[PDB]
Amino acid sequence: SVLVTGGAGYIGSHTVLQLLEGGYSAVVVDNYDNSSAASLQRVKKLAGENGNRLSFHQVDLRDRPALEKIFSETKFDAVIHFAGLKAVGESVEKPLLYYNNNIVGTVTLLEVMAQYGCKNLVFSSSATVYGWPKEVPCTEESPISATNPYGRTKLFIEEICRDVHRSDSEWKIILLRYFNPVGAHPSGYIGEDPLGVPNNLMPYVQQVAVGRRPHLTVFGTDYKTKDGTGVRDYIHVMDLADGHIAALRKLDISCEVYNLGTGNGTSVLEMVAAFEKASGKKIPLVMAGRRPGDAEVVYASTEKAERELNWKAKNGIEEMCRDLWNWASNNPYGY
Amino acid sequence: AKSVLVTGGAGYIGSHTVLQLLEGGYSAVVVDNYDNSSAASLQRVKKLAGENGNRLSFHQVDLRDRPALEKIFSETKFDAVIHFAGLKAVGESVEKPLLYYNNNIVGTVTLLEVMAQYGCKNLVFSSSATVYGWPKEVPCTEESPISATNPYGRTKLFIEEICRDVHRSDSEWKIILLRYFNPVGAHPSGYIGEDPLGVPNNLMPYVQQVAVGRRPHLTVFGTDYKTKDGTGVRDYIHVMDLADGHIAALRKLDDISCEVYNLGTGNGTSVLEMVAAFEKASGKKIPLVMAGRRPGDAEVVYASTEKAERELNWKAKNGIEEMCRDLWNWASNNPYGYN
Ligand SMILES: NC(=O)c1ccc[n+]([C@@H]2O[C@H](COP(=O)([O-])OP(=O)(O)OC[C@H]3O[C@@H](n4cnc5c(N)ncnc54)[C@H](O)[C@@H]3O)[C@@H](O)[C@H]2O)c1
Ligand SMILES: NC(=O)c1ccc[n+]([C@@H]2O[C@H](COP(=O)([O-])OP(=O)(O)OC[C@H]3O[C@@H](n4cnc5c(N)ncnc54)[C@H](O)[C@@H]3O)[C@@H](O)[C@H]2O)c1
Ligand SMILES: O=c1ccn([C@@H]2O[C@H](COP(=O)(O)OP(=O)(O)O)[C@@H](O)[C@H]2O)c(=O)[nH]1
Ligand SMILES: O=c1ccn([C@@H]2O[C@H](COP(=O)(O)OP(=O)(O)O)[C@@H](O)[C@H]2O)c(=O)[nH]1
Repeated sequence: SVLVTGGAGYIGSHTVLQLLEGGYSAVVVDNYDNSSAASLQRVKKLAGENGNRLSFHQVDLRDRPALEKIFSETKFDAVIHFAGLKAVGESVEKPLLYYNNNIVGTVTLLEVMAQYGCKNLVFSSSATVYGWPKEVPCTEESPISATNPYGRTKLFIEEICRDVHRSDSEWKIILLRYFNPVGAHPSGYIGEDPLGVPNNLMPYVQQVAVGRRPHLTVFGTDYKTKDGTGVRDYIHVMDLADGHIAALRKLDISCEVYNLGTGNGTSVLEMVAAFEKASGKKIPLVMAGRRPGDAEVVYASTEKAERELNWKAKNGIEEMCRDLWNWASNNPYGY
Repeated sequence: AKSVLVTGGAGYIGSHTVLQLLEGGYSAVVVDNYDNSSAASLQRVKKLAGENGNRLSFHQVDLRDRPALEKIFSETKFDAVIHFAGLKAVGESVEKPLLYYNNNIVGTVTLLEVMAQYGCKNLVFSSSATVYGWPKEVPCTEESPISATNPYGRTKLFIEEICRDVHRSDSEWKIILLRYFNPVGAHPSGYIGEDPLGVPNNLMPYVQQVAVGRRPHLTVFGTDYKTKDGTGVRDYIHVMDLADGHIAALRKLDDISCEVYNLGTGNGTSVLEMVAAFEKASGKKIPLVMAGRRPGDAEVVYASTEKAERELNWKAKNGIEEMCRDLWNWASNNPYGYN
């Protein structure tokens, strides 16, 4: 039995499927800022027998009363905290919005959790907490520093979780530092459907592929990388979902960080070419300047996760691209 | 013709600052939730301010109460905001970190948002030497590394970072970040001073309260630091010097974009030294319980003063003796604080 904040969205939807298919119950709260209820309807159907163990509500985490209402009806062995804004670039323009949504929402959540005595937390952290790492790959023990508000909200929240742990050892906390999840369920029945203009690379590429967007703008061509463009560790969202069930087993340790990545670094152009390969479509590119807040090279050391959580990323880039295209092809306009 | 909103204004440092603002021609609205103060402070500031008291209103308002805060901003135009509101005990923060992140950061963000909403983008922020962490540099300069070692310290470091990001997003903003060291003392009239609710957390308000019978001893947090006497060293500054530094800050604001100034004296004093100076001023004995360190306390912390002297044209004028003198003056006539 779990509470999934942000469960209508990209990673949480997929993860809810896995929870259901692992025999878990799940309550979702989401305010549909960057998702819709249609994603969870589908997940309900696709999970088949086990769909009646999913329930979901439109709730903002900053709305303490409505969130308290949730915690009063059901009890949770755990909370998976997906909810928040996630765009580096946006956050530089709109820092207050990021600090508002992410910190106020998280703090509200953590306080409600204490009040109703649920103190097991799995948190969506981000590789962004490594800033511009001087050394790669990025280990869980390497310096944490951020270079933009979004990264800061994740670093600060990690720091808040540490302090709560230190304050009270009833808490069991796992900080999952996701790198760059891409792809879709292999059925193509569910996948990434961001609302408003997209910010992440691959959902922007999928929209270019079906004509919903005219070009991908490439943020930077003068980086110290193989091809001048940014490098990241892209990991299939279905692998990431399975990393959550792993983290839940692990909880039964106090306050632990685990990277979730593949351990390979892929450039932007590489990912585009891998997408063109999987889709047969051509993605027009605009080479522009760097996006304020972006790191250069960032990829995971996956070894702590591999050994501690007994979890590996299985899918490679071609699998990520095939599943993504399969979703996009069969759902060009989303849910 | 200059109007200021003062958060946490009923509190210790805000109280005294508000009075100087009134005395220096400013007008002022205070919002405060009375978590660590009472309205008596501000009643007495009205009296102490004379006719200038007539330019002060105060309202019971939590900064996290957005409707209430927006009300405040829609009823008055503000040329600037001095943000004092917050919880401030290092030790309390370690025990109760959510309370701290909540009150300090939800507080601050909500105000920042309302300020932007109403087009008032001139901020003076109450930061702290605790952003210097357990430092390797002494003296601690505005260019020296920052890093907290406890939740309270983090709220201040984080909020500074938030203000930097707001400045970066939006060049209309003018923010001065004041790193106060350890303010002590009271108005020389002795008619106002520090009065926390419940058990005091700061050194000298605890000491005052021991001196007048209200607490049985001072618990000295660590006698095994690597200092003259093994107790913590800090830069204690007269709250009135501190107050005046805010008039200086408010002036610099009409020049500068997001700018850090230390407010201290640049001398380091031990806990036992401050105890000794207070016994000398008050003529009362302070019983001492020698205990272990307080989670998250620095060893030695004291200020660089060069930047503030140069750029705010501000320097402490009062010494430890005055600090204890005015503290005792306040405490002797007001042993249980305000009524
Ligand atoms: N997607 C990535 O590449 C990536 C990488 C690292 C970390 N993360 C983090 O993982 C989490 C999930 O990201 P995602 O890719 O699934 O994005 P997403 O936007 O699809 O998921 C976030 C969900 O949270 C909801 N939400 C936002 N603010 C809310 C609020 N105040 N109350 C309730 N619900 C709210 C949105 O409606 C959305 O469904 C986020 O915290 C993100 O920062 C994502
Ligand atoms: N006293 C020190 O040594 C010291 C040192 C460095 C920094 N500071 C900072 O200076 C500021 C003033 O400190 P002080 O010594 O006057 O403390 P104080 O406790 O006397 O003043 C703070 C005031 O804020 C009010 N308040 C708290 N949370 C509030 C909220 N959410 N909404 C409205 N009002 C709220 C309290 O009721 C109190 O009146 C604080 O930000 C503190 O962190 C103090
Ligand atoms: O429209 C876009 C979005 C992303 N990127 C690049 O793709 C990588 C991953 O971007 P995304 O925003 O998905 O992830 P992040 O690493 O910022 O979390 C980075 O090098 C970005 O510069 C890009 O060139 N164009
Ligand atoms: O009851 C107390 C309060 C404070 N201190 C010490 O006095 C100094 C000033 O502490 P305070 O909490 O007043 O200010 P801080 O420097 O923590 O902001 C520090 O070395 C504290 O360890 C102490 O020994 N006992």
